[PDB]
Amino acid sequence: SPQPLEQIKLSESQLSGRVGMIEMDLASGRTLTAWRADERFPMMSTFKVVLCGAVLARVDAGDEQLERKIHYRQQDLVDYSPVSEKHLADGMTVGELCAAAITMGDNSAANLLLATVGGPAGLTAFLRQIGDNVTRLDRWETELNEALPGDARDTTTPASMAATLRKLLTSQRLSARSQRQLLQWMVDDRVAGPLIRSVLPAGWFIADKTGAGERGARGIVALLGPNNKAERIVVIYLRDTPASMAERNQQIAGIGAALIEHWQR
Ligand SMILES: OC[C@H]1O[C@H](O[C@H]2[C@H](O)[C@@H](O)[C@H](OCCCCCCC3CCCCC3)O[C@@H]2CO)[C@H](O)[C@@H](O)[C@@H]1O
Repeated sequence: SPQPLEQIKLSESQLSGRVGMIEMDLASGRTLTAWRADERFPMMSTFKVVLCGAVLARVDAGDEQLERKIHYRQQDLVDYSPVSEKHLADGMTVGELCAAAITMGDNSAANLLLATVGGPAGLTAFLRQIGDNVTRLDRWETELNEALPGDARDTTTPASMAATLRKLLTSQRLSARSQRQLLQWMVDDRVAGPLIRSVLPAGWFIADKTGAGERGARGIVALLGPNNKAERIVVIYLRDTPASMAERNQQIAGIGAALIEHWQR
């Protein structure tokens, strides 16, 4: 594979869409690769990591408990609820809801959690509180995945998302246990985690959260690194491309291949 930046460019050429990408050292925040890093892209389900970061903040403050069991109704369910639809009779704990939202892509679990933090407005306020003055959530699942051209709703920028993720995972804004919990949820992703490992060379660490929307919108926020270490944050978003999901997945994997082959930068 070619250099990272050259591969990213080839991806836009082949997809006819915009690609947004940031490669950042997790420990220090050093930005290695930045492409359309200040441009807006729909977050799609990747917003779920920020969501649970807000939940953990409430837990740290004593305003929430991951153990708290929430009982919900069938009418509360939205499209794609693989875990939540199985607990209409017994409910789910707040912690279980975050695990379902992040590791299984459960949309109803996400909406239930979003309510607890003040909805889209409440989460956006949380982002402003941690210094992210760009990212914004305006809608709920699944409407937030609409990805209309020129629509600023439910968007982030590669730079903002990378910085925010780093803040949640390492800045001590969240307690030690909470930072460890958020990290483990990403490590446990069952939607794309296993698939990615199946194609990663031995020795490479992966933790992630993916998303998919309309008009080709696709994205992934992850931790990646050799020697089984979460060395860098890699954020890649795609938008406005008519390409098949397979090819969009292939292009993102291709950018990853370029990083892997040319890691020392
Ligand atoms: O010399 C480097 C490596 O070259 C290949 O590895 C290939 C691998 O066979 C392929 O499956 C993958 O595709 C990409 C797999 C990663 C896809 C997800 C990447 C994510 C990471 C988080 C942010 C978004 C992208 O590319 C690599 C690099 O050429 C060899 O198989 C391996 O023995 C060797 O160590």
